[PDB]
Amino acid sequence: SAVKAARYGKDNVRVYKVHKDEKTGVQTVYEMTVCVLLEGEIETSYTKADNSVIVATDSIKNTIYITAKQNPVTPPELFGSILGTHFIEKYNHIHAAHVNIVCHRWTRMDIDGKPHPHSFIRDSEEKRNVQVDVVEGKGIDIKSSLSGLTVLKSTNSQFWGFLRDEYTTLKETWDRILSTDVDATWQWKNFSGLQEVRSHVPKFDATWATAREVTLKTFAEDNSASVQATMYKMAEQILARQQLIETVEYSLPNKHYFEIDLSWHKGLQNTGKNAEVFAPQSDPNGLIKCTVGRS
Amino acid sequence: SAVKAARYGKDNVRVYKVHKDEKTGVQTVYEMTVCVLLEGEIETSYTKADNSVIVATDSIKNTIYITAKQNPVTPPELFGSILGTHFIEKYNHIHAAHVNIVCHRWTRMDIDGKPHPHSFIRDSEEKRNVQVDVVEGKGIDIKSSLSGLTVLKSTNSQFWGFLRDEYTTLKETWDRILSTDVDATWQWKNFSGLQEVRSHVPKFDATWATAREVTLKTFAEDNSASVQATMYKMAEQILARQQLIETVEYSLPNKHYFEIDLSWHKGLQNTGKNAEVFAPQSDPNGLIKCTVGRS
Amino acid sequence: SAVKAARYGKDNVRVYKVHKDEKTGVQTVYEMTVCVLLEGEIETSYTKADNSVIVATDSIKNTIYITAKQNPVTPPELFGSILGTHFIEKYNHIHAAHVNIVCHRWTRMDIDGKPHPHSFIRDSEEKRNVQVDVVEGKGIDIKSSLSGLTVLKSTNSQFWGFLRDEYTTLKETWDRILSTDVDATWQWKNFSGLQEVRSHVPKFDATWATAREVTLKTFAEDNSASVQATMYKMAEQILARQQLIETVEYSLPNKHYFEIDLSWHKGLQNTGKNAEVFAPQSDPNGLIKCTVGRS
Amino acid sequence: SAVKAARYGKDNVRVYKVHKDEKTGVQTVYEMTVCVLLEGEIETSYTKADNSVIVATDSIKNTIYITAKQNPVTPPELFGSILGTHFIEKYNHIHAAHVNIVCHRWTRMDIDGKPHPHSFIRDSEEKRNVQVDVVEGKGIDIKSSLSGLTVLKSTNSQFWGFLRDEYTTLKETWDRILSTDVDATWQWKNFSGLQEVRSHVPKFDATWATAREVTLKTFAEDNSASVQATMYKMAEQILARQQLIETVEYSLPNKHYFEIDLSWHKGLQNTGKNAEVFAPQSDPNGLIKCTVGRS
Ligand SMILES: O=C1NC(=O)NC(C(=O)O)N1
Ligand SMILES: O=C1NC(=O)NC(C(=O)O)N1
Ligand SMILES: O=C1NC(=O)NC(C(=O)O)N1
Ligand SMILES: O=C1NC(=O)NC(C(=O)O)N1
Repeated sequence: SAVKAARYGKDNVRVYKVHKDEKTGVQTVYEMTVCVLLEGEIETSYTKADNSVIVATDSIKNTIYITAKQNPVTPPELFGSILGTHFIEKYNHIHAAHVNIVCHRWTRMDIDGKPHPHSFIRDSEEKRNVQVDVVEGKGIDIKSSLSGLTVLKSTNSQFWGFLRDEYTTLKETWDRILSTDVDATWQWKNFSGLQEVRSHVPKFDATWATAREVTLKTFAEDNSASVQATMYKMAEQILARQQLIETVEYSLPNKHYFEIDLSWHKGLQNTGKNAEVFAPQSDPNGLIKCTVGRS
Repeated sequence: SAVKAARYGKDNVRVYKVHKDEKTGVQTVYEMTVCVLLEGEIETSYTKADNSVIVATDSIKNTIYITAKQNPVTPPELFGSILGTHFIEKYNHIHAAHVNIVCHRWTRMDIDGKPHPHSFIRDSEEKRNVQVDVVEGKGIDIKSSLSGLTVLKSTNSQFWGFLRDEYTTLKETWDRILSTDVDATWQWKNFSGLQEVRSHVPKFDATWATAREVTLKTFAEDNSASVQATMYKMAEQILARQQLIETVEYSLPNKHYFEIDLSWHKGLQNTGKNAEVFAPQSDPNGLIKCTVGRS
Repeated sequence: SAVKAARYGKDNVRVYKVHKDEKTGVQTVYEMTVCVLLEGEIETSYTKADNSVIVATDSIKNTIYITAKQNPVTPPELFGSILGTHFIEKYNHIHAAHVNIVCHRWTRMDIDGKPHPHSFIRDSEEKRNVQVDVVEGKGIDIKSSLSGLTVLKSTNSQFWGFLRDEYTTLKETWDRILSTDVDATWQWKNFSGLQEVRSHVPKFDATWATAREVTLKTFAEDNSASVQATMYKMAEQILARQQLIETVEYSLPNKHYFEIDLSWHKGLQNTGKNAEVFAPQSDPNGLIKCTVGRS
Repeated sequence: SAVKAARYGKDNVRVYKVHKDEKTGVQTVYEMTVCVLLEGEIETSYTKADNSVIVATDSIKNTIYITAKQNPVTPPELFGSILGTHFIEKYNHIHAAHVNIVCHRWTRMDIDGKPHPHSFIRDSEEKRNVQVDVVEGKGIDIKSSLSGLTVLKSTNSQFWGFLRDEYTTLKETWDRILSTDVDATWQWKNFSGLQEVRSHVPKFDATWATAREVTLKTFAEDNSASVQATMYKMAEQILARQQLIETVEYSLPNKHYFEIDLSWHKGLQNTGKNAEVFAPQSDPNGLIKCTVGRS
């Protein structure tokens, strides 16, 4: 037997950083959860009990805090690239670092119509994430994403004209509720190294904002023919707006809300045009994915 | 042996209702999770296998959907009072109904700076709840609450002057991070029945809004001496603003964010006035409660 | 406004303790999650910012670890009584301590048909809990429980003869699946103090074992007429077997498994006597409770 | 823009099946959660709103129940292969089916030392899973796994001799607690089709049992030099025992239990050889992976 692949590191490292503007007294907080996994010439730690090649996972944890102390933690694409580059430069035998960062929302509170200098609210569980793979001699590959964005539209979703055979009971519809949790990922062109990532810093937050805006507007305005059709429209637009993105991937559940026939009770009408009360279904759910790239 | 107490019913009943304004085309959605438990002359179902006295839990589920079809579901205090009153009036042997409702946020989306007519976003996991106990001959007792409101302030929290003895290691501080998930409950004066609850309908949403506003403003502006002191200030204010509330209860965790001493590494300064990077602690957490009433 | 009630302390304190038999080399581990909340003459910490009366929650955390180091942590009823008594004896102004302990399973592994001396497995998420309220001048009240015991029987559950009216659609049945998560609590006679709790030490583990055994056997062997009827039989038996218990409370969900009519597809028969494939329902669920005491 | 990849289907489909032996009266239950995603010539559903090529996700849900009614659901490797093969044979334009099955434990109860004919207990949250990819013209690739197996050993784990540099604070140790949740996956040789999968049916349950047994025994008996070294020993053994497995992958967290220095309190000794009480850490955690194949 032989080691075909191996990676190891520290997961679930929670990190908070505050920035204090001495001029204005305004404070800004950042909170993330980080995972770093390393690869390299470490097979002997598995096969021969040779710990000499192992940077202890505790040390990886320390390195993340030290790196956050000495560098900006935003945009996360930059922080992740700095953190991953550190390992491959510092340790001769480590050849790849895989950094995953989940950014948690701490949105400044507005009190009396004015932004508060040091108070924040967690407005939803939506995350902004990055995955950064730093591989010696192969540059830096960054996948940015938003996830946990839960939306619902109560009309302007249709689903008819699908294949009907002996396994089909679903009735065609011209008006249904559509609700989903959006997971959208945009993969950047490969970067040659940290200098190149730094040169594009401003594009990261701007592209995240565009991705979010396009997702929301398209969902709200599309008279959806299917989840498939609506998600493709979102992906098309993001690619058109940022040339440095190579592909856009969406993964969307179709969280069903079923009509409830109440006609058995005093002829109450609650279906079709008269539907008012519905039963949200926790499971099962449709799951629709697609990856869109350039012609 | 004897039955000392018994209640039974249906939990986790998810309900969605849409309201469609034919004039404007604007749609508004409501989504809740409801639990109804009944009490009454039902002991024989437990002791003698006498199902004749049991309204099946499946029937309770049906009743919730039928009630939501025929009545307004907002404010939840009213819907809960209607639903609980139904059981005690309909069934001679049922003498109390306990209704708990959790309201989920579906906030209208703004697209291009304008409110969309039928698209919504789940902005955070904060809930608005009610507990309504309808007891034959004893009126309607309603406890309203908000929960899952997660906030953080990065300065203007202190904690010094506490008791120090041989179990104490905590250092006094004049500047710490304070973060908590707010659970606040306001208990209304007992109502004589549905007519009285209807007469106060407008106060329910208004009191929820006030409770939320006071909580946020007080948290943001108080130079907190302890969690105890800050929560009492919130409760005082809510009682002063709504005479029909008898008591206000707060339950607040103190979610710790620890300094990280990095001085072992090249003398890096990250404590006290130089603290920038902190380690959020998932557990343990302080838990502070209080119930405030009128003198 | 005035403080009507107040309690505060530390929650989610995870504690592990190992016992090492030097003779045999056998090691035994215990892992729990503890919460301690105190009450007493502490109102001024809320109303006047007087921290002098506050034992910091950090100190409560320290006390739990110190107490576990100096005393046995099993049975949890004893540990909880020792921990709660400590606070009311140590601090003159603290008059009640409320201790909740959740015990996690670490079951010794059997390797090659022999018990291993120091290796353990978490066999299910079932917990053994205690709630201990130590109140100055009023002794020690202990509620012991098991929770998270999930079972299913595939036949020998019936439900017919219930009330039928215009809200009823449920068909009577003489053969259904019954599945539930058992939460069972037995409340002990009030104890005068620690000496009395110590005198009954052996009864705690034995009563937990009996409660579990009776629950499982009754569930398995009863040709259930309803969840109500089956749970009463369990409670009756536990009360008959331990005179020092005053009441037994059960809270049971009825987790539904629905038949699936497949007759639309090539006349497939999957209902009634031919039912083989069912759809487990995540929600809603029945919730049935009862508290049984002595005549 | 173009569609680079696309797959869609139904997730979280809960399925229960009971087998009733008419001879013995013994009943056996199976409960799983299934996900099926399809790929094929479906791009136009995304790009042109052409639903004619879409088998609705609701129909996929129906197909799973119909398939479970007509075929054995165990071993899951067989059921998954049958289910995936159905889609590629039935629909000319569907060229790959991806089936993921999570099997939930329902272990027969022993009542009075005898196995009960129709009562079951969920003994832990450990799962047995399969991932089956059926691709037209490329056979059937099956990855089998166990996950959620949580274990702890209180001694006989060491960690010393690792790399020490300016980022290192971890002290070397010759005696620490090791606790992890085991995720182990064995990938079978590619099968040419359903006939070949059927020919190896008996090997599936046997290989799962061996994988579990080897994992537990190795964890219990290895005087572990690191998580890396111990996991490699497990993987080596599984490969040696089943020739039809090509690779074995393990992913193990290192869930830390920290010593608590109590010497500040009356010189209490709770570290090193005197450590009895430890603080389990919820996060961060080490995460160690490896994939082992044949020389
Ligand atoms: O493939 C599908 N796409 C959708 O938008 N809806 C469904 C459905 O099953 O309802 N299925
Ligand atoms: O009782 C307490 N109140 C607080 O506000 N903080 C603490 C603490 O332990 O930090 N304890
Ligand atoms: O009260 C009830 N008891 C039961 O055992 N079953 C039901 C039911 O609704 O199925 N309801
Ligand atoms: O790589 C590592 N392997 C281990 O077994 N332990 C550690 C550790 O950080 O404790 N790190």
